[PDB]
Amino acid sequence: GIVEQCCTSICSLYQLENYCN
Amino acid sequence: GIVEQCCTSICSLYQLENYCN
Amino acid sequence: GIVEQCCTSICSLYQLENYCN
Amino acid sequence: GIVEQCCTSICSLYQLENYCN
Amino acid sequence: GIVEQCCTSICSLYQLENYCN
Amino acid sequence: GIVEQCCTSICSLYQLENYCN
Amino acid sequence: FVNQHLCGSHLVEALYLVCGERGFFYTPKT
Amino acid sequence: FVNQHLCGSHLVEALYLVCGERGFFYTPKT
Amino acid sequence: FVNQHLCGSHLVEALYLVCGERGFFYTPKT
Amino acid sequence: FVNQHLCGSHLVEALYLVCGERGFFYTPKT
Amino acid sequence: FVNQHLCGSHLVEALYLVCGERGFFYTPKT
Amino acid sequence: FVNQHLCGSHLVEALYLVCGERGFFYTPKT
Ligand SMILES: [Cl-]
Ligand SMILES: [Cl-]
Ligand SMILES: [Zn+2]
Ligand SMILES: [Zn+2]
Repeated sequence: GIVEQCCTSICSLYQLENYCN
Repeated sequence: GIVEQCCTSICSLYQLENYCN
Repeated sequence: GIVEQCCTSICSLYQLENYCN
Repeated sequence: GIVEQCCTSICSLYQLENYCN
Repeated sequence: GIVEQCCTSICSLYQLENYCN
Repeated sequence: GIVEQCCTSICSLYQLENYCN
Repeated sequence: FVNQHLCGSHLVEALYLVCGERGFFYTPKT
Repeated sequence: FVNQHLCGSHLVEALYLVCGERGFFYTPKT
Repeated sequence: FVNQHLCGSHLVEALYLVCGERGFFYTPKT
Repeated sequence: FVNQHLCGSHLVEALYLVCGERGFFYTPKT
Repeated sequence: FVNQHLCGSHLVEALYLVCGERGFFYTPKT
Repeated sequence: FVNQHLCGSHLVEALYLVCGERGFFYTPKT
């Protein structure tokens, strides 16, 4: 999930928008 | 300036990106 | 809602715990 | 102390209350 | 006290250093 | 730079002042 | 625990500490 | 913008930044 | 609630959260 | 992304997230 | 160093940076 | 004061603390 995408790996601000409601 | 605008009104991440190196 | 209550008045960690997954 | 209990190991919010005045 | 002064007026890091252990 | 001085190594608050404008 | 007065990012920090690995939903009005 | 490692509190602060008023979910187990 | 690793700034933010007005001590050498 | 209302340290946190490794300049008035 | 205007959690963050390993006491009124 | 490791967000929070109104630059590539 997010942890894997953004913490373990790296992610963009645009990728973070994936987790908005 | 940006510092003041973000606090007294609002600002976007796009505006913030102008202050990157 | 919770977001608003915590900021405009007060809220407890117990109330916050309701928003956990 | 706290570092060992909560950082090196893991601790609960209730354990953190141990360090309140 | 310090907590109140820093928030209602201003305080220096020098004043803060008095609260170290 | 700063990362090397303060993150990789350790630095003082006075050293951090080096990066003020 | 004590009662809290939390605005903006500080609410999210509290949710994080409270929920930890369980995660949480942040749901502001409008 | 950039790609960085964002973990724990820092990850949720970032979600708050990007989503704001929309709200978000932090679901580390998923 | 949950058990997590809380270190440095994050540990003191957590103490602030839990203790608030009561105050607290952060004594890492002890 | 949403618009932001950022004072004090919270502006610096946003700059950090936005710029990452590129770095940034923090330049308040007077 | 400059003078500071610090409320809530931001005071605790400053104490942490100022004191580091020495630790500190956070002692608000009432 | 003390010498500690300050990295990422924590490093820029520290710069904000020490520099304030003077402003600062965070230039990790330099
Ligand atoms: Cl960290
Ligand atoms: Cl604030
Ligand atoms: Zn951190
Ligand atoms: Zn704040």
